[PDB]
Amino acid sequence: MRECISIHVGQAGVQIGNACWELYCLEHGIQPDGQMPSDDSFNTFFSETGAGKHVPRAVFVDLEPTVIDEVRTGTYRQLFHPEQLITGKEDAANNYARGHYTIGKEIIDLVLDRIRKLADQCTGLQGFLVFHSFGGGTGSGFTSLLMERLSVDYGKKSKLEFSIYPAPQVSTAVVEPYNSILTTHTTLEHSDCAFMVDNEAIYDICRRNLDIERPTYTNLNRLISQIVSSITASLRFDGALNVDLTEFQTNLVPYPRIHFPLATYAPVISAEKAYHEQLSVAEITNACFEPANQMVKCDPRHGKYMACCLLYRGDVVPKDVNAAIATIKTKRSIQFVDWCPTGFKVGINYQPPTVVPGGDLAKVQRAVCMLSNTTAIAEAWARLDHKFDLMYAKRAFVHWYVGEGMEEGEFSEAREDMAALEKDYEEVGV
Amino acid sequence: MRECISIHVGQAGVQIGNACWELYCLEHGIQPDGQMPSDDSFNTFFSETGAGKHVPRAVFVDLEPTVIDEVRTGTYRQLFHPEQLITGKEDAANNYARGHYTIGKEIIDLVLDRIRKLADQCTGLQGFLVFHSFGGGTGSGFTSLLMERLSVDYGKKSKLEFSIYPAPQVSTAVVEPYNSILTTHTTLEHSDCAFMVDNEAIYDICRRNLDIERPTYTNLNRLISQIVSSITASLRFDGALNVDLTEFQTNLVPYPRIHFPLATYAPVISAEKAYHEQLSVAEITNACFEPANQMVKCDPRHGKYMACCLLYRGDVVPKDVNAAIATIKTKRSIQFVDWCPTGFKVGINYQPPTVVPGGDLAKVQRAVCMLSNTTAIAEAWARLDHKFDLMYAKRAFVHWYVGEGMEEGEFSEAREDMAALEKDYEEVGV
Amino acid sequence: ARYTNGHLFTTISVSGMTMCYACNKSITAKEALICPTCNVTIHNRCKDTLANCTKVKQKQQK
Amino acid sequence: MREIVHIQAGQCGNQIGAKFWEVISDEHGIDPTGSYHGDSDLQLERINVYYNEATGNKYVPRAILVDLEPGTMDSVRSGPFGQIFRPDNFVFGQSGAGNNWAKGHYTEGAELVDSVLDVVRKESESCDCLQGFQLTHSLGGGTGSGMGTLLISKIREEYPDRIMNTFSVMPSPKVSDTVVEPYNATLSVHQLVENTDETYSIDNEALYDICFRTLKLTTPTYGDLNHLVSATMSGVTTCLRFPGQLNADLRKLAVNMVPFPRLHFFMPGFAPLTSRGSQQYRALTVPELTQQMFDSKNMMAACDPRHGRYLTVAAIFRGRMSMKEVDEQMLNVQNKNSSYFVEWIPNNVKTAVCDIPPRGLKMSATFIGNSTAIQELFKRISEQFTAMFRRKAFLHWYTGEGMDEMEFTEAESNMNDLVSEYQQYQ
Amino acid sequence: MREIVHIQAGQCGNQIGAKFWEVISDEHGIDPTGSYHGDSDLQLERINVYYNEATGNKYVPRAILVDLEPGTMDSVRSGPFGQIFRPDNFVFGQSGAGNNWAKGHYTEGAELVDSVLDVVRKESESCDCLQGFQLTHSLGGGTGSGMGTLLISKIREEYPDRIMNTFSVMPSPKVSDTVVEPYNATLSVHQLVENTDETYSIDNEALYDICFRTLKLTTPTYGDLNHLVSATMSGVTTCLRFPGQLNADLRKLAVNMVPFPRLHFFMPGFAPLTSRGSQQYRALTVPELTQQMFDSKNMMAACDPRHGRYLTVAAIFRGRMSMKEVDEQMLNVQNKNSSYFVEWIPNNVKTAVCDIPPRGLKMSATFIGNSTAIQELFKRISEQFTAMFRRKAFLHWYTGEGMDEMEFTEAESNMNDLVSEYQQYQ
Ligand SMILES: CC(=O)O[C@H]1C(=O)[C@@]2(C)[C@H]([C@H](OC(=O)c3ccccc3)[C@]3(O)C[C@H](OC(=O)[C@H](O)[C@@H](NC(=O)c4ccccc4)c4ccccc4)C(C)=C1C3(C)C)[C@]1(OC(C)=O)CO[C@@H]1C[C@@H]2O
Ligand SMILES: CC(=O)O[C@H]1C(=O)[C@@]2(C)[C@H]([C@H](OC(=O)c3ccccc3)[C@]3(O)C[C@H](OC(=O)[C@H](O)[C@@H](NC(=O)c4ccccc4)c4ccccc4)C(C)=C1C3(C)C)[C@]1(OC(C)=O)CO[C@@H]1C[C@@H]2O
Ligand SMILES: Nc1nc2c(ncn2[C@@H]2O[C@H](COP(=O)(O)OP(=O)(O)OP(=O)(O)O)[C@@H](O)[C@H]2O)c(=O)[nH]1
Ligand SMILES: Nc1nc2c(ncn2[C@@H]2O[C@H](COP(=O)(O)OP(=O)(O)OP(=O)(O)O)[C@@H](O)[C@H]2O)c(=O)[nH]1
Ligand SMILES: Nc1nc2c(ncn2[C@@H]2O[C@H](COP(=O)(O)OP(=O)(O)O)[C@@H](O)[C@H]2O)c(=O)[nH]1
Ligand SMILES: Nc1nc2c(ncn2[C@@H]2O[C@H](COP(=O)(O)OP(=O)(O)O)[C@@H](O)[C@H]2O)c(=O)[nH]1
Ligand SMILES: [Mg+2]
Ligand SMILES: [Mg+2]
Ligand SMILES: [Zn+2]
Ligand SMILES: [Zn+2]
Repeated sequence: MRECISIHVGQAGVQIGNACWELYCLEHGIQPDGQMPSDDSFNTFFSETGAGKHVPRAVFVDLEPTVIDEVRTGTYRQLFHPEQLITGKEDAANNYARGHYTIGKEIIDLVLDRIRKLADQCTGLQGFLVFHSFGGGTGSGFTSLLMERLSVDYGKKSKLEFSIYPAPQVSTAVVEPYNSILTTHTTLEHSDCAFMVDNEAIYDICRRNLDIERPTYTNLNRLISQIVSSITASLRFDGALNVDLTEFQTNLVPYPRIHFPLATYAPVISAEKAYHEQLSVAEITNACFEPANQMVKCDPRHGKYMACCLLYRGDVVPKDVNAAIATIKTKRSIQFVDWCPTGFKVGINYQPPTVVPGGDLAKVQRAVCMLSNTTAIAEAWARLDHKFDLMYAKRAFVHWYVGEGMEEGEFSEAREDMAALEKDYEEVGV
Repeated sequence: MRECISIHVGQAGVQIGNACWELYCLEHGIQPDGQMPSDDSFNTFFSETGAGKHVPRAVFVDLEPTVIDEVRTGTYRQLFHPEQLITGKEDAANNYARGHYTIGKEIIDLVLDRIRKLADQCTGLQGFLVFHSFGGGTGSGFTSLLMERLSVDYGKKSKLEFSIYPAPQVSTAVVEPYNSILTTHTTLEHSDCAFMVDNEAIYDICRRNLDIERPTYTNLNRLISQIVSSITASLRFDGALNVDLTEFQTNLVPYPRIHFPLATYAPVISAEKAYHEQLSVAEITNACFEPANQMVKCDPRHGKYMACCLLYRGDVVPKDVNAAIATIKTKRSIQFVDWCPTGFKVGINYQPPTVVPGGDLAKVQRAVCMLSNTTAIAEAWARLDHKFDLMYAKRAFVHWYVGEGMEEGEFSEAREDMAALEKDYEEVGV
Repeated sequence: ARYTNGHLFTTISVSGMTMCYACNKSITAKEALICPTCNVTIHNRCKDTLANCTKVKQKQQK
Repeated sequence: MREIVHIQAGQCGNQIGAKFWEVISDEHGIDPTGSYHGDSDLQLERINVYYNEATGNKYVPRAILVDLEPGTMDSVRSGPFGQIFRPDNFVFGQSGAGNNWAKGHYTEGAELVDSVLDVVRKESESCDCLQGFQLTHSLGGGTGSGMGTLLISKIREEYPDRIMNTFSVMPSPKVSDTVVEPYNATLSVHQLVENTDETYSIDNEALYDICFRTLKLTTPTYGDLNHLVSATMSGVTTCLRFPGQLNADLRKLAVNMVPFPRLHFFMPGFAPLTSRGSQQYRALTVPELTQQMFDSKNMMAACDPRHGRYLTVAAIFRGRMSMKEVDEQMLNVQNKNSSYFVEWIPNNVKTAVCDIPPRGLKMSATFIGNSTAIQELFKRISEQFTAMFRRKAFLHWYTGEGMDEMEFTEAESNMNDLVSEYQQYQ
Repeated sequence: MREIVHIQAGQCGNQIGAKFWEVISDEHGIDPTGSYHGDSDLQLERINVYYNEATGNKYVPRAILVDLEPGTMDSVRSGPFGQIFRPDNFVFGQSGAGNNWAKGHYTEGAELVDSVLDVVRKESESCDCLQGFQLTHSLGGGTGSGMGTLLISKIREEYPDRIMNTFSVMPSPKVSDTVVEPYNATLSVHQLVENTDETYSIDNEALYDICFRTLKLTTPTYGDLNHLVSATMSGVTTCLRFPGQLNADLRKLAVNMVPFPRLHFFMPGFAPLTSRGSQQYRALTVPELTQQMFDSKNMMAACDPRHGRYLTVAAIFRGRMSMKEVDEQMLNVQNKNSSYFVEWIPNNVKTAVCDIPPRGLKMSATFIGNSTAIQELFKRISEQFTAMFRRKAFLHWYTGEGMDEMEFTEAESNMNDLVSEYQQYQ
């Protein structure tokens, strides 16, 4: 009951899932190899077999074998069902056309078959938790190809996404703008709420708060996993204000196309610093609204907040949430739109945050995860399309795309569509 | 309730704070690591965190890393919050322009954030305890930068400021007059009670009374800490006549700009001397008014007393106090202004003075701190501006200041401004 | 968003030997601003003192 | 799983291929006999990439050795690692090329190409998922410069979709060892621009510069130059043999590095490179590596890149390092040296990171750069050819094999087209 | 943290510096090999100031060695602490300066300067927060007097806001070892006055005087003089390497010592100094060490201060002492000798106190004095210059490298300007 299907695509998505299921196993007390020593709190994410084995409700897909070869050999080899770890033969090579039209074509029918088998075990399925990267070839093409089928086969079910988005200065590929610009049609038409995330923002956060000078990608994954765990905590546990996954979207999304909220978590803090301050509800609530703690490199002060969901977990009393939100409202720095006088959705859950034993993040009796639909993220797109415009003006790298079965006009039709999206976030800002 | 924020700037201020927080921790019985083995007496200076740990309400700032690095390695490493110990990259180099315009401008936005977070904890904040030196580059430029921000952010709150002031003969730097004359704007416009102190007077004190021929700076700091502890004793403890921090100014300050009282303490005495003499209330009350016991090298007989605040602490009774001030009036040496026939503000506190174990100050049942607005301090300014006039006549050292964003004319405007203050201290003397 | 003089300024993690584009001094902190069109870097304390974007970028093309 | 077919042609190609097999068999821990003796499982996890497994737990390299003279085959076969290669894969005639391109392309190699393809087909057929071809030759001389291009044309015809990867040692003026190198170079580049998908131009003068001014070897031999080339050879294919945080297939490299169809001639490099006596003093950390890569001295072509601008750069790091440092250094490099990158591409630097550094190194990194300065290398050869072709010097040896002057004119016309295209975006 | 880049130029500069490293490494507890072996943590707290950390906990001195002859490099490298330095920083040509300033500045050093700045740039880029430069050279001869000033001009151009700190052994009449010393000194100071922020004048005559009439050394070698200079070298930078009661950064010293932009030529000194057979009799108490400080016999330049007055003096004590005693004694010196201090500066004495004395001493102190009497040292050299230049003796050797008499005239004119400025206030 209240199940969720977690599909992981691309190297970024697969590694984020490797961190995320690691977090869940510690949360519900499941061993890494799938057994449970001694409630149905695990029923959302784990299906139970007669042998006492908890198999995750996950599907790992990548068109190259390397990362899923690692997960099939790592400590979590025994956790997953062997045939949901789906591998192709040819790497997508950072090309949307390959992932969508040519090489992702062959593997889609097996992926949807496994998704169907997972769905048939559900009694009360609720939605999808897709993890992918915008820049990646598989992380754009395969997610588009998969979502075009998912939106027609299971159309009513909500679809939640967790996306790593290209940064201002940090970049690991040259055609990231094209790949993202092509993923926009998926995220516009066949989505309901997608969470952007940026590597450089978490890098700066870890530099400033956690006091680590040079983190790896595992550190980023151990915060994105914390955020998604905070989202699903209301679904896996009891609480004062349990937030349903459709209630969640009904609060977050004002217009059919305006569904790209920011996400952030607090208190992001090291173990040494935590001993010298109190981390009251008011302090952590104020922490979420600083630009210092956003996970996308954009200033919230340059836009207007439209809708904020505060998911508190741990020893949080609703008195404190009320007093904190009033304090937030009296500030003239945090500006909301005129036509949403309500503003804040609040959920409170009684489960504290779990610390990964090898992790850096400290143990805290409270945590608050803040998700904000706001106009400032439009400036994050006004960046990236300007990166596209310089290249397509020269038809820079187009021959690789058109050579693999892609239509040329799809580029322009893509660039038009974001010009409509970036307009809308400004249009509602008046 | 009844809190105070203690900001320490410059090497002199930081070391005075190192003495002060050593004096407070023993006075309230707090261990150097912040714990309290076994009444909200400590609430004014310490914030109490749920682990049973007391963190001082202070902000340590120095633009060179050396002194605070000593503080971060000494015995009080565990006392302070690690993030409120702020350090820059480059030394101010004894230059007002470097502290104010060039280097401190980078760290001002951090120190103000620290002060803001400290204030948000405080429920009944009253004012500020700023410790700095006039001679120093940081102790002049950074205090000027910070006081201007505090006077607009927290304009209503009091601002008490503690100072080491250049002496007649003893001096460690060449451009001390420049830094002092530049700091005079800060003291005049954005301060309410600045307490002058100089090294030479306390040296002579240690020579005569404490019978130490050649003390270090620690001996001077262990007296400045005693003075400030005596001032706050009415705030941290019960008493017969508790003097509020604003009542204190209301009795000290007759005019908006005449706010520079001398400070002195009694009975300053060695452990060997005290056995041979009684130290009753009358004798310690007399001990405040001789020229020998002033902490600024000036003769009080040369200027008329304007207002006196006698803060007695320990085994003192109001009868003896009234008897002693009757004689102090009876004198023809303790002169006063014709227009203030009250003169003496009296505060009485039941807590005796605390002796630091390694100190060279004796144990005594009674102590009195006399803080006196008097015209004689004008002579001290008549000294230092004459040191300025000789150097500024030649433009002796100016090119360093102008090289770092400082307008040349600001020198004259400073010399002009002091010419108004020394006039005022004389104008009220008729 | 922000056009104090006429261009974007976004945070950048600064290292090694550097200079302000206006002060012509060295930046001590680990923070800095950067216009992707003008290709400059400043103290965070001289943002209003610069010229407009057109001036700086037409200057940069010497 | 992403197999690569390796081909040697010419003396230089055979020697560098022999040293390449040296280096990568050392990496995978394979004995001279062909028996596995390595330490870790990651060595054997992707051993199918460069080797075919055969009974007795032996591994035969998927290498094809072609030369029109038996001398080089006798040299490699009797070498330290000669015994590994399949004797069926040794295809050779008797009479040498005589540093003639036409002999290699039309008369002598045209007879042996039918045998060469019939072997290459077998190795392609034994493969599970062939990704591309990895050819070694030299544009000087006659065997490599002509025959390798003939074989390139045939393989491109038979496998139109696979990646084609070539590493070329090419002629420089001051270190010239043969009179007719300009002719062979201009005839070979005319094919390489059209068929090959990437081409890594290697210059002897620059590797000697590395040996003298960076390594401080007193008497560098050809073996050391082959070692240097084999280092980058092993570097580029590292991402499809070991795990990593950012895996970059050769096609992944091709998509990011090749903007337009014909601007695919790359300039490689390696780091760290220090003298034996000075390695004790250096800190190998990522900033020092990144400084060492973009230094104009470190690169393996005579082109000083400051006379042009980079279209794209690729840094393939190996070892254990944080991604934050790598991306920060790559950002600082392109923003501090913004004048030397084309500003119509917003981001010029591709980064890949693998978790297995070379044996003996805690970390290493291979540099690839597509720069307009390569035009200078492609200019000078054209300037040499014009000196000779104007007076038709030594065209008798080439026209005796059935070749024509119109072919030479068309080859130089294509040369000028390519150098003009590289100049256009600078 | 306030990192200092050190450079050596010429034979004398290289020697006194090779000594500096032996003495400052004595205060750091660094082995000859470069491995840490000290007693206290305070030695290692600020090791970064004068060294770079490298793997194996090996500390390499941030030092650049420059000379136009390999002989000095051979001696230093084969010297006691020769192996500590980085081999790459040994930048040197082949043909010597031939005690000619023009060869150093224009012909021979102009070629090598492109190499030396690139290594200096590497050291500056590896640094966390550079403060200034610490150059050792001699104003005599051709290597130091020319190349040190050329390098100072270049570095001042590239790093305008960083401190430039030079220590100069400069000629004297009775202890001259070269015939063309006045020309080199006049051409070098003409540069130093414009570019440098703090130049410490040292003279061999005064060093011999201290060796003979204070230390009572019978046969003082050049090593003893280098020891004496290196004492003050280590002394001045004490405050930014150890904790202290009054911390005085070199910028703090400069802001306090230099009234007007060009009057920065200082006179160093050291205390205590006693013969080995008479140290059992002295009491090292503050007044006693300060009694020797202001004695005219103890400073390192032939200028007896009694013919002039002090603009400013800086006393940097090291050890455990009381502040009141220090303040009393500096008040007494400038009050009882009030005729020897300029009255238009009300207070002339800067005092700094470090808590850590030199190894083997209970107390120590370094003296800096900006005195008008230094004009006599800049006067006499000019008086030598006017002796030769009026008949153009030895000028052909300088004009052979492209120099002109007009440059000599302006060098002498600037010298007269400097001596006039120093005299105007006395
Ligand atoms: C203690 C130490 O540092 O030893 C090093 C070494 O001293 C240096 C100088 C090595 C050394 O290389 C050379 O001397 C050399 C000479 C001419 C041409 C090329 C190299 C070394 O020989 C090279 C050798 O490199 C390897 O083992 C790599 O795995 C390399 N493989 C081989 O060199 C190899 C040798 C024989 C047989 C098979 C392989 C490799 C390079 C790229 C890709 C895969 C593998 C190493 C560790 C060293 C020595 C031994 C001194 C250097 O080589 C490499 C590639 O790292 C040259 O500059 C680097 C930096 C190193 O510090
Ligand atoms: C028992 C005793 O008194 O021993 C002393 C000593 O006898 C005297 C004479 C020493 C001694 O110095 C000399 O003999 C000397 C000779 C020529 C030139 C310079 C010095 C001593 O050698 C010098 C040595 O000094 C040091 O160790 C300082 O740390 C010094 N470092 C070095 O001299 C040194 C030597 C070799 C290798 C590395 C460093 C230093 C000075 C300034 C700044 C930093 C460090 C000391 C304590 C002594 C002896 C050993 C006899 C004196 O030196 C100093 C700087 O203390 C010379 O006059 C002083 C006063 C001392 O009393
Ligand atoms: N936070 C985080 N980001 C990752 C990770 N791995 C990859 N990425 C990001 O993903 C982006 C690049 O996308 P890709 O790695 O190419 O994803 P892909 O689907 O495998 O693309 P193809 O290999 O072409 O199929 C970059 O912005 C990377 O930073 C990770 O482990 N953690
Ligand atoms: N009583 C006492 N006075 C001190 C102490 N330290 C410094 N001073 C006095 O402070 C004056 C000099 O001020 P500075 O020490 O330069 O203050 P600063 O802000 O650190 O100077 P900068 O480093 O240039 O920023 C002198 O009159 C010293 O006597 C101390 O520990 N105790
Ligand atoms: N680095 C390296 N260069 C070589 C080697 N052998 C030859 N060369 C160089 O590369 C060029 C190749 O010419 P070559 O192969 O002999 O002519 P071909 O047999 O007709 O192809 C020569 O001119 C040499 O300059 C080698 O073993 N290593
Ligand atoms: N203190 C000291 N002085 C030296 C030393 N060697 C030479 N001198 C003196 O300093 C001067 C430097 O001249 P020199 O270095 O030979 O000329 P250059 O090599 O062209 O710079 C000599 O004339 C000597 O008087 C030394 O080792 N220590
Ligand atoms: Mg991938
Ligand atoms: Mg200071
Ligand atoms: Zn600036
Ligand atoms: Zn701009």
